[PDB]
Amino acid sequence: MKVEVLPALTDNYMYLVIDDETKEAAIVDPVQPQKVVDAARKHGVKLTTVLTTHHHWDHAGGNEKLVKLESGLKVYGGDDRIGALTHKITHLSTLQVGSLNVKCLATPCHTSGHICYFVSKPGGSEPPAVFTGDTLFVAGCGKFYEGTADEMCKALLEVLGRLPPDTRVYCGHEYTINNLKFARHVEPGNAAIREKLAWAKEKYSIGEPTVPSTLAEEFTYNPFMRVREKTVQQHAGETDPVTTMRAVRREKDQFKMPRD
Amino acid sequence: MKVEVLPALTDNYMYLVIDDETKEAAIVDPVQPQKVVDAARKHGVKLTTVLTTHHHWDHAGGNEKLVKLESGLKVYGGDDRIGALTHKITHLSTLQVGSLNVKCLATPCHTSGHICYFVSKPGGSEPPAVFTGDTLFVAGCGKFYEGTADEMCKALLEVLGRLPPDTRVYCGHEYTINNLKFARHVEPGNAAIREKLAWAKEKYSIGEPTVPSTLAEEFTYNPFMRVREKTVQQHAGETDPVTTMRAVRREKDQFKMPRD
Ligand SMILES: N[C@@H](CCC(=O)N[C@@H](CS[C@H](O)N(O)c1ccc(Br)cc1)C(=O)NCC(=O)O)C(=O)O
Ligand SMILES: N[C@@H](CCC(=O)N[C@@H](CS)C(=O)NCC(=O)O)C(=O)O
Ligand SMILES: [Zn+2]
Ligand SMILES: [Zn+2]
Ligand SMILES: [Zn+2]
Ligand SMILES: [Zn+2]
Repeated sequence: MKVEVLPALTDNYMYLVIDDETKEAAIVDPVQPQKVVDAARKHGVKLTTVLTTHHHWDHAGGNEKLVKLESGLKVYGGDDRIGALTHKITHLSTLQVGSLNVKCLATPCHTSGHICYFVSKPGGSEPPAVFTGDTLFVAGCGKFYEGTADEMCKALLEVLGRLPPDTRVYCGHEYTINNLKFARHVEPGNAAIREKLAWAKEKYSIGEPTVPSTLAEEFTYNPFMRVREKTVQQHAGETDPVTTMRAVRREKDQFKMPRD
Repeated sequence: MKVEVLPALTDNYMYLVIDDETKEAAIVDPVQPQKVVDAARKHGVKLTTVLTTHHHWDHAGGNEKLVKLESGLKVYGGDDRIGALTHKITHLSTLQVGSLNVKCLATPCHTSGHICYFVSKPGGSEPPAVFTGDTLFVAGCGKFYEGTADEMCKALLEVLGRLPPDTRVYCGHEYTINNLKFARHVEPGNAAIREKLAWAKEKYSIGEPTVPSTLAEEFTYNPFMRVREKTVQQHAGETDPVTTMRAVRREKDQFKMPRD
């Protein structure tokens, strides 16, 4: 399995997911379709499938155009608002991309039809990957546009959180530096936050993406994944994960980003 | 002048303003009209005038009923949505209650037609009074239902804030304890806030209202009157009074009130 990161717009990421065995490929959130076709031609792969994390235009807005550029595509998604949808899927729906297995995970909160895609190789030895859209970012999470704090706790701690620790996390946006500046405010004594922030500023300087991260890493530095940690609860002034999540998300929504 | 504080509903205040010379009186926000009639009869005065701060039902909901209990009343207000008006007034309109002088002050924000009434006795032998409805509370301010942060800054800092410092403040609700708990979160080092908080808890225990306060006192402990102070700006992460007002009011809107 190979994953190519394709920057789009100002700070979005699309992902070309290649099956090494058949050379069949999938594209996650193809908002700039000519870049998708250029990348598939560069790697000599056959695009067969579109995996759409949610209906927001910055993720699904290129679907109509892509199905006119390329024929025979199967467009997957969990919401009727998604453009050019052909296969409506739900929690635990499965499909194949060549030899790769894909499992759809419903993570409603940022939008009510959000789906994360868990991709693996049955019987293989390589680590799996999870395409998290605007549910889980590197050191952050999506704004709660169509959902509650309880729903984000379920998505992060029970659905994504119970996946293998070595799972590679490939999110919707390049928000890593600002997410870690907020994390550093929540937990001033956490060294993993500080070292990941120095690493992210170096990657931004050389023009390289900050994805993927891993689920084990998210549990060390992401305040929203750490709502069961006493430091985060004490910062929020709460004693359970749901009220803590609600408080930390409201605080980040109003936070002024420092310039360093 | 004599001001009789009359509790109404759950936490509203109505105010009987008596001219001791002529025995004539005005009533501010007469939501429970029979209580108003008994008080006037108890004090041996003739009700002549209604001063309405704004149209919300908890302030103006008794106006039409009151004019059916007592004939010949002059009912003042700055909004056509107020029931039973006889005299529509605006910024700097003047009138008399017996020998007392009344000046209307337009303070649009909580509602577009909100008016505060500044009452003074010719001479200077007693401190004046201002009836502020839901614009200025003891240690707080009204929600911005029909206005902006800039309008609340003008209402508090220029219109009300330029009145004599000894002016007594008679506001629409008994919100003082909760207002001071929020103020303590904004400025945890401010001694006037914690001292007023402890005093307000004692007044609540013995059943005495926390009104009137004075304009001088509000400048020491009200976070909305203190948007020009460096401590309040630092809490909000802002460097000017308008953006600070907007941030502090948004924060109070979703603030979880502590138990002590
Ligand atoms: N353009 C915005 C970007 C900032 C923003 O709010 N980003 C979203 C993901 S994108 C997004 O959600 N979106 O573009 C969108 C598109 C269509 C609709 Br309808 C609603 C939203 C988010 O969840 N951020 C995480 C955080 O702040 O911690 C701004 O005004 O700064
Ligand atoms: N959640 C509030 C709602 C009450 C409310 O909206 N009160 C109006 C006055 S009728 C207001 O402007 N309150 C000022 C504030 O919330 O600071 C409570 O019960 O304390
Ligand atoms: Zn989105
Ligand atoms: Zn997005
Ligand atoms: Zn009101
Ligand atoms: Zn009110």
